[PDB]
Amino acid sequence: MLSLDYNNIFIYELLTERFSSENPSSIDQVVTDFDGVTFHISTPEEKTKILISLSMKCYPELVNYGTLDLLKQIYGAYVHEPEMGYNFSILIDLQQLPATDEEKEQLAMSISMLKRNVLAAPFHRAFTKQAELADLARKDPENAPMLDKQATSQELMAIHYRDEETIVLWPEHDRVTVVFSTKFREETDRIFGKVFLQEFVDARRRPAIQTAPQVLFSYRDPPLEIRDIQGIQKGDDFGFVTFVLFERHFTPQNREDCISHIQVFRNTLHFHIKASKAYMHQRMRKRVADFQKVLNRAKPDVELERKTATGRSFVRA
Amino acid sequence: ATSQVLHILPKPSYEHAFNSQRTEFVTTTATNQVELYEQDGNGWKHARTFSDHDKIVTCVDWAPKSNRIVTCSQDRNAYVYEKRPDGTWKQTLVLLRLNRAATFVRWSPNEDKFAVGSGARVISVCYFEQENDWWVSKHLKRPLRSTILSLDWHPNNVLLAAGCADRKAYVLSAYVRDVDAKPEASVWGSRLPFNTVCAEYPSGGWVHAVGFSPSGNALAYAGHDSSVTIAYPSAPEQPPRALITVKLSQLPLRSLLWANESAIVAAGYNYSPILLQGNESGWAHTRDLDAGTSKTEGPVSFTALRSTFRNMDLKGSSQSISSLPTVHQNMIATLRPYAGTPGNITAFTSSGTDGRVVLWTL
Repeated sequence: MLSLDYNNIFIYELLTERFSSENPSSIDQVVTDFDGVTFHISTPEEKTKILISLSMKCYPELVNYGTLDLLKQIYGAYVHEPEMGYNFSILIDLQQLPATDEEKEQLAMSISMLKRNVLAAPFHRAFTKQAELADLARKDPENAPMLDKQATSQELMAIHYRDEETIVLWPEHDRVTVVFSTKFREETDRIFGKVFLQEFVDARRRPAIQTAPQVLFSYRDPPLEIRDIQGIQKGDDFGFVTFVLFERHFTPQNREDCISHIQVFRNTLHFHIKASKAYMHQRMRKRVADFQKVLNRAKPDVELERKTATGRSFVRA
Repeated sequence: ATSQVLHILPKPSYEHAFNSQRTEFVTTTATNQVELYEQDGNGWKHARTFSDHDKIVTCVDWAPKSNRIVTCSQDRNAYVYEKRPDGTWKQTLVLLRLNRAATFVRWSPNEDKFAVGSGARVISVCYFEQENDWWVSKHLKRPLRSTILSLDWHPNNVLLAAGCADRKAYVLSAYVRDVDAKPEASVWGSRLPFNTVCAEYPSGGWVHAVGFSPSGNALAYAGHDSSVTIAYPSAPEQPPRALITVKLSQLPLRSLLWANESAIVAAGYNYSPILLQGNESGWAHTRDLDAGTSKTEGPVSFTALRSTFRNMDLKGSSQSISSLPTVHQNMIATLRPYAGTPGNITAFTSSGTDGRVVLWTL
């Protein structure tokens, strides 16, 4: 696979099986996801009632960012009071699901896609702010730079979802710039990530893919706007990949795909580093075989009599 | 010179030995078996094998006078073989009482006794007691220090040149009462009791082989530093008159044979024998008897075509494999006389890890 999936496959399959089934069964399984997020599935009250919980270390910051309302108008009346040890909880009963199959399938997909659904609140807020500044600047072109600066100052938003990762996003009259504070431990991971990040920068440059958002990466130094932001170390070992999303990159027909893509970026990079390790393994063995071919000299020709198959010559003559 | 390849053994042979009439010869192989071969018109054919031993057979030697074969192997036991009147051979174990693997055996020129080299710090000398029909071994352990790599008798039947692996050449008196009479006074010495230190000489490596001159008044030994030293004794407890050392530019030598009273032929890991001409004044390499750097429209058979595809598939070249110039393909084992009166040798055989038994015609 080349592109990482955008939701939890186990939740999707479980929901599909339990919706299409006729005899439900009690289940209690806790499932982990990428980036430390953990999901818990249980049926404590009724065999036909399923409760799903979300765990995330940065969730209170999401609440500060205004994610409760987004979750509410995303998931309707399904909202349920959170369970112990978890952040967001949902309770679903199979007796009230829509009869039509496509509604059930889309509900299962939406529930399985809870990760980005809860993580996309800052992106939606940034898009709304970008629209506001766009219309305000269209009201008077001469009033752009000062409102742009005040938006870079006040609306500068940030989040820490991993302890070596950070998203810094802020809107403007025409763009929503985002900064990733990438850093890889596990030395060999950082070793391969250096090459991966270098090649990832070049990509955009090539005229072949100029339609993509502009990338900006420079290790050992952060951009001008985030040196004063708390949490950003003074370039200890952290890279900083910056994507500039213009108006065309979040057109009303392409917002969700862009959000999911920009969210999954880092996990894609990690998984593909591992895939590159496997690629080495296979090539390296594949032509150490050629070295063995080179060695197979220095063996005088000899003759084996039959050695027919799964046995020893199967005959005395 | 000129050489003819007698046979192509399927496996490496560290030793060989021909009978007195030069009719059939015995040879060793990698495993515990000992092989016999007899002439088949213009070639040689298999005769019989000996599986008496248990571990790798090290050395085999043929007595020409009595037509007997002795075999010392890694299993620390020695077997003596004598042909029965009907034609078969009778095995006979010899209790060497060794503690490690034997390495090299030789018959005395009178064939009454045979000495056995060993890695157990010692050398075993065995004779036959007709009154008991027994073989008894005596240990030579006074001056010896390391593994025995070679043996060499003396025409007086009493002195025994031992090539040890401690970078020192050894000469000992193997005289024993009830078997050999008193020997004449020799330049090596006169008073020769059993196990006496006749002489000791140094070297630049392991003494692969030793050898007395046909006149019996000299020793020639070769270390692992590709140097052959010719010793000329003067008197007991007296330094030799001249210790001539010739240093070569090839691989280390293995075995030494005396072509005549003033010529030595020796071969080693150089895949070729050499010749030394000289006298008491000095010696020098004379000639490379193996021709030196010789570097020696038609349907294709099925076997050749199949070989070409097999080489192409397993390989990336599909070209001639070795085309090595020298007659031998691996290290040579030893050189032994073939014919001629003592001091007059024109033919001598040789064996190697490639299994070739190449006769050399001077």
